[PDB]
Amino acid sequence: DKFTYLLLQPLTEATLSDAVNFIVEKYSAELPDEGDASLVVRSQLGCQFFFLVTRTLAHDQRELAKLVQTLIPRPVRLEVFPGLQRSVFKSSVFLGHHIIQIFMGAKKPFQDWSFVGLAQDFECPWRRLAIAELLKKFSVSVVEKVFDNPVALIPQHESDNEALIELVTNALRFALWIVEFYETETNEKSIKELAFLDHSSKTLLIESFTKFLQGKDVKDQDHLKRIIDALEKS
Amino acid sequence: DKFTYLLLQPLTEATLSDAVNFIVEKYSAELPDEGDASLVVRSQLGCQFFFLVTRTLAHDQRELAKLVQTLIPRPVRLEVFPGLQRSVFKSSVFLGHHIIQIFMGAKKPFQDWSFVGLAQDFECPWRRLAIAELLKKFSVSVVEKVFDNPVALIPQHESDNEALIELVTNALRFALWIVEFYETETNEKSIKELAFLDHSSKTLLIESFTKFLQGKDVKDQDHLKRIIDALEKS
Repeated sequence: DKFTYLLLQPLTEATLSDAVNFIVEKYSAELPDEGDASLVVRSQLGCQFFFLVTRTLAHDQRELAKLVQTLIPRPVRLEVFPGLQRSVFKSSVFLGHHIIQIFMGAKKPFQDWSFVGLAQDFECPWRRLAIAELLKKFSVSVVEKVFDNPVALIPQHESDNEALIELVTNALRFALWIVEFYETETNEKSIKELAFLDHSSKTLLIESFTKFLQGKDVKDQDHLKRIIDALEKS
Repeated sequence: DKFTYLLLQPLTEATLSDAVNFIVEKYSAELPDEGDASLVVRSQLGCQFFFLVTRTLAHDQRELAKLVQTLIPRPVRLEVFPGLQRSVFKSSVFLGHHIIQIFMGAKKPFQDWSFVGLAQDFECPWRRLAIAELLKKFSVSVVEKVFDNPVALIPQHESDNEALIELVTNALRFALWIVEFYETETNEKSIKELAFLDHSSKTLLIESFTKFLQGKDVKDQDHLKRIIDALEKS
């Protein structure tokens, strides 16, 4: 009741904080117990945190997404963002937000990939693996039933909830493709993994990246050009 | 030198133990340090453990795969198998071994899915997520360069190393499909995600599962029949 009420409110820093605090209280109750049942509860609670992250990405409130990590006490943070996932959460949020907003039609401006550290993170294979792990968690958190009661991704968007989830999960799948086919974008096997993409989403990506690359650092322009080329060849 | 020598020896309980002990020593050196650099080292070391797991699966030594978890001290185990991954490692090893061996042509017998606890694990969405996370780790560990020096997946199999890795990663991708499309196997969108599969591997799966289901518990037979149906419709 109380929890469902929080989750249905308009997305604000206050409502996000109260929701996170509630999930943390449930998580904290499990920490002293190390049997399997507790691990299963904590897995589900983890997905509830990532549902809140993905919902803020989809509602174009990227600052609130980043904030979720801050609002979680460190002992819990160590389990919800294991290992290198803690370090690359900022980049994963940035990339997930960027691609979800392109899919939703947003006409920019997005921040520079080199400036925000995403370009550098891409250069490390272990950071690429951790970013992919987080993008996957964002996606599963809005597909699985993470709460025992249904909760629309975007507050007040009920009849169109399935449509929005479809769009957002397709966006996150493309964000995952960017990471997993870094510097192999136009290989035949890579292009085959774009078969899932609607033609209209593909065109929105092409148009967005064609504007984005203008004036950027040369290495970023080359990267974006490979992605555009792959989209046109698919 | 010493490490490369270990990794090139025939796979035995002794050689596996010595290899794990070496990686643990490197990991233990990182534990007191919590800056980003240490997290990156530990991510790579984690993938080295999973390379050893996948190599034992591919060499039909499933008992040695399970053993890797045992040979890792608990403080390290908490980071390498985070959260629920510790609980479902047994099932992930079982399923990964089963599917890799079908792809390699093995003519059985495999253990009963209900008897070994895999069927029960499938029933829980959070356990399904954790199994998928581990199957993905098995796959990336043999594709990425986890050691600074090249090391063939199967000792003495050098010229055919690329071929074996291709086969094993395709097998693990199909194991992942089984988990991620549990009880939605013959849906149109699910069948589209079988496009990656060679026709001959598809036939080997059909023949193997058709023998496997005989005499099994009815729920296991139904599950296997849905998988077979999906393969035939792809």
